[PDB]
Amino acid sequence: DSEMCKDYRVLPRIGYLCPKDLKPVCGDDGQTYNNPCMLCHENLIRQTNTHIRSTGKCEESSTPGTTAASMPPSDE
Repeated sequence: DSEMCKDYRVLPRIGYLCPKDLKPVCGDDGQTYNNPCMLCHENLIRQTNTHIRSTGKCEESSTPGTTAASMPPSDE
């Protein structure tokens, strides 16, 4: 998580260091990052301090509509 960027270091030959565990994270900037440490990577390129919005891929994969609308019936 961003807490890992609180004290990390990247070089032209070292680059960024991340764990081998693959875990999809959601970005507070509306973007998703495959691996969690891979998210901080987007922070070094954009330099916007993007953190994780929620564990797992963002909710973008979910339908754009709301399940509450399904509650009520529809003419068609």
